[PDB]
Amino acid sequence: TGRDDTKETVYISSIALLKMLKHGRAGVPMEVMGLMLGEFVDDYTVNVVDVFAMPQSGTGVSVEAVDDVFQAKMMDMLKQTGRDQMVVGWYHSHPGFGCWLSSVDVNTQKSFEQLNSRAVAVVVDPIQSVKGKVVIDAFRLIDTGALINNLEPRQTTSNTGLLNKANIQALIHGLNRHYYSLNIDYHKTAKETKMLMNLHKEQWQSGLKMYDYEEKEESNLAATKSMVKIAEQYSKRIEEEKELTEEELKTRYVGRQDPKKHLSETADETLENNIVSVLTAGVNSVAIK
Amino acid sequence: MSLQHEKVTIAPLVLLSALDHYERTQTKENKRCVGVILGDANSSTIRVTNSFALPFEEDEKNSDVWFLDHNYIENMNEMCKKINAKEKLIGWYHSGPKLRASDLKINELFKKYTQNNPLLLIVDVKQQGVGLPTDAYVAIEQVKDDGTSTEKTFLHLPCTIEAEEAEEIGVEHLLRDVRDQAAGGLSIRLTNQLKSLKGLQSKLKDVVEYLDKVINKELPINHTILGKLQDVFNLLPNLGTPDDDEIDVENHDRINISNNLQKALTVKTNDELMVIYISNLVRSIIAFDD
Amino acid sequence: EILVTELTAQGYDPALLNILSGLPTCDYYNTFLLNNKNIDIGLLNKSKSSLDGKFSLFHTAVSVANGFMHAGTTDNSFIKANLPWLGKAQNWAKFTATASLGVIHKGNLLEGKKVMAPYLPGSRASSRFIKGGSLYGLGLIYAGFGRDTTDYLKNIIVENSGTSGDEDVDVLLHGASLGIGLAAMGSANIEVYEALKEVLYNDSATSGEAAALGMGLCMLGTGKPEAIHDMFTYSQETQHGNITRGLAVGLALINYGRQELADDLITKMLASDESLLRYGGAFTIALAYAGTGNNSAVKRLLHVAVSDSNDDVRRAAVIALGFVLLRDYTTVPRIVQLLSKSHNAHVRCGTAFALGIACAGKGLQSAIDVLDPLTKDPVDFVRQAAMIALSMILIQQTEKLNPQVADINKNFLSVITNKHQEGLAKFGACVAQGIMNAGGRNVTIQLENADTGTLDTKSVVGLVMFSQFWYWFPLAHFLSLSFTPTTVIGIRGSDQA
Amino acid sequence: QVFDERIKFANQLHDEYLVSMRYPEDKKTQQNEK
Repeated sequence: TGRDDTKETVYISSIALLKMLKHGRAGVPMEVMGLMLGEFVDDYTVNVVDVFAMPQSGTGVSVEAVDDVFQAKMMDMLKQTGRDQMVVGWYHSHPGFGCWLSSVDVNTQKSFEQLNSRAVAVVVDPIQSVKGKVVIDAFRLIDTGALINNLEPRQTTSNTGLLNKANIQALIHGLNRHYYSLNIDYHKTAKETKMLMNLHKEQWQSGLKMYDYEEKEESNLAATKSMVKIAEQYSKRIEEEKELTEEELKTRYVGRQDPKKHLSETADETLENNIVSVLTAGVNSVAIK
Repeated sequence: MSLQHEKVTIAPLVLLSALDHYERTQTKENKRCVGVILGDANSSTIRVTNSFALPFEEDEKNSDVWFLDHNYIENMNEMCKKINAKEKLIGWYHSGPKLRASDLKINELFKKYTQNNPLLLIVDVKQQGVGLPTDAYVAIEQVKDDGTSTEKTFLHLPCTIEAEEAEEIGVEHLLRDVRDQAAGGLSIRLTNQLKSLKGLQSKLKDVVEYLDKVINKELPINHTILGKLQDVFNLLPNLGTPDDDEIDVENHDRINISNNLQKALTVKTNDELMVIYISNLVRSIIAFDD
Repeated sequence: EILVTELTAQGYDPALLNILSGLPTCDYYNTFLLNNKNIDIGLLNKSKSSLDGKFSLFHTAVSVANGFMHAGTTDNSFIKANLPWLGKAQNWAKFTATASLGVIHKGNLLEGKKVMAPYLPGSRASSRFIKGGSLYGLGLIYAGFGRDTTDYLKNIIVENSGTSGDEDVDVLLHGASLGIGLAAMGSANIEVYEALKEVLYNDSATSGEAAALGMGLCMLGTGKPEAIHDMFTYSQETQHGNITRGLAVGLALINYGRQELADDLITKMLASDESLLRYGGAFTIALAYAGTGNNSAVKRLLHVAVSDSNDDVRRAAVIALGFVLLRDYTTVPRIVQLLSKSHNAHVRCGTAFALGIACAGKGLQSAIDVLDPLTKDPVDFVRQAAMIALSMILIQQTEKLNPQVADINKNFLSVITNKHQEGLAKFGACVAQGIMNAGGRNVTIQLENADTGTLDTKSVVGLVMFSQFWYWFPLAHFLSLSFTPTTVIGIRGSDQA
Repeated sequence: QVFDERIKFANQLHDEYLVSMRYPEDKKTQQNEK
């Protein structure tokens, strides 16, 4: 009777990830969902290798919008190219709400939880991934008898400490009384690192192209006028600056917003702009000539 | 069928999707994986969002014999709309390492699907190149002015990227390198300069042996390359012009601003010289008292 | 192992040759600890109240902590007091608890089997964690003395290496493999290397990580090429992170003390695309040049750390420094003052470990001061390391011999008392508390002996295994090999009393 | 030609600033006065 529940972590590959993000953004604010194709290995590795949508439904997250019916169609299509694997759970998109599981999401998850004990549920916020961050969390329900027995400590075996939440109060109400969340790591290859990085062709055309100088004259013009104003703000501060506690001087004789540092900043950021202009210029004189 | 073609922008997802698809069919070791390629077309820039594998067999003694499951594709397209109902057929990817002469016959079969002339997107699976490790071609049928009949032949389209907000941030999210092939600090752009100079050196050298090979390897007189080669010579720089003198007078200008900006820094650093000395002056008294 | 044979054919008295095996020598140390040990039974109660046996992380801390305190004599006071508390845990925490018995009953060779026998297979079938974790704990008792024991444990492994095992068998075989590492340490048994090579080839998930570790412990300081080749390649064969990691850090043990003939390996491991092989490559430098402050070794470790953006790797490279600079522990606080200055958590974690290992002997006021705000940092993983490092540094000094000993002791206690802190912090103070009181305050860590001014092999081996505790808790028990008892034992040279 | 020279003249004063600024600082911080 019973199978143990312990810390896992869901490795979402780059390939997989980009499809959830792309699909979710387009279809939002309507919830899009679909199943996740992958592998289960060892008991700390949920490996999600590929994903694909299940048709967009107005009912949102539901066993009605998945069905074994549509999934069998999708499977036979993947089967013939020999890319079929084993289904590791399901994903869904909240329309702008943080990652937690609803009562209906949990009930979808319970249908799957009978079928594989390690099956995971993944909330994507593709409308929170307009940041630098990517907001996606995965959860897994803990059995009815165990929560009552307080086997919450059981769930913290086989990690060394990496816990950090991105939400509380909706996240933290479901977490104590239903589910235990899993952390997500991201997997890449070294080929992918180059593709991700290059969003330009200007890495062998950046020594033979640059900006026109009319804009450089706009920027250099603006820079000098500014440094005169900041030099006055900076002279005003150093009327004194021998009275103890830096902070008090900055309020009284305005040194707020650190004009000393501010003038330095404008000097650095324009000084680098010109070194580029030169490096493109000199490459042209000597290569061509 | 539209001829509407200028460029190819490529989602990062495509490159990666096709890299795995090649190794999971397990048509590799000089055996090709050929799949369908999905995206928007009927616009100048062909916008490639996604790709899928197709069951494919490659006779390696004869690349002019292959297996393609025509039925399957129709099945697959219905599933592509679920994902995104702007995905329609736009071509098929090839897994490199480059263009072949067995590709025209494969291209034929892909005309029963696409409303645009079938794209051939070479996804290099080894990552060779000095830009994006993709070439793009499209098959266009055109008369030849040399005296021979109408051929179907592959003209290159440039390779480029553009990306969705979700995809672009995901890229950075996965990635963790600070990148010497894009701009950044001064040192980072110094790496880009040296490379660009060497990039001109590598490519100009390639034209020298290509002109020689037409008359010493008996490649044919291809008028389309050489007309562009002539327009390089017309737009090429000169010397001793008042245009080239104005450049020198602009060198004076910008360096002077840099000169003054440098001198401006030095003022600031000499004040921090002086502040620390005020910090030194206090520390003298404390040393005496103890 | 070979020297005694030569002396046998010179002709000697059999007394000397027992002493060279070391069995008498263990007995003399046993007696010192039986008589003079002073343990804190109110502390045993206090940890028990603060940290729960039904809370699996909390139960690990208390099991480890008491075991180090009670170490060096077979005393059953921990078992009887906490007789209902031990059973409440399960999974690998209850595995840790069974092997903490063998930390307390370390040594006592004649009686080693007697105190472990209610746990050992043949009358244990109730739990698979007990069955395997008693064999691990039996390995600690007989570590470096277990030549006969090697045979007995080997029957069990050969049985299980022809199978892929049940989950009953995997846990059982797990602790057999760490244990036989200990018993057959520094023996150069190619019989054992072959024995464990069969387990690696099963691809069993937790049994294979353990197999790799056990191979490294037996073949310590051999620099054998066959063994090196197999483990390094099996990393690519698997996708398991646990297993891949187990080979990487065991390869460090194998190249102990050859220094630039460990170089070919370092090149392979550092150039590897894998992060795990970079994690282990750092440890290969550490053991190879251990106890020698050569400029070259330390240079490479410093560079690897800053320039990488792999969290596991940054931590490992900085820990490795400490081993290389045991020779001159005067310099460590100045060199790693830099690294604690950089406010990255993993980096700060390895820096506390660098201070702790390097300076584990005589106390330094500075070493203490640099660690002190690192018990205050917001990241809780630094807080764990900082207090454990202070406990390694001041192991049995008096509070009239440096008055910071009593203060720092209360600082660990204060975190535990508090229940408003994080469990990571209460875990850090409690494990550190047992290290601080270790031996009953009779032993100290002897990195380099002053008896001849020479490096100690046992002290180095325990500490590198101990730094894996963050990735597998059972391995904490290896710190017992870094405890070497400090006493003058006078002996009558005519019948040995 | 001229602007180049002034720029290098500035660079030289920067360097002298660096070595001198920290050497007396270093004596005080080492020295006990606490």
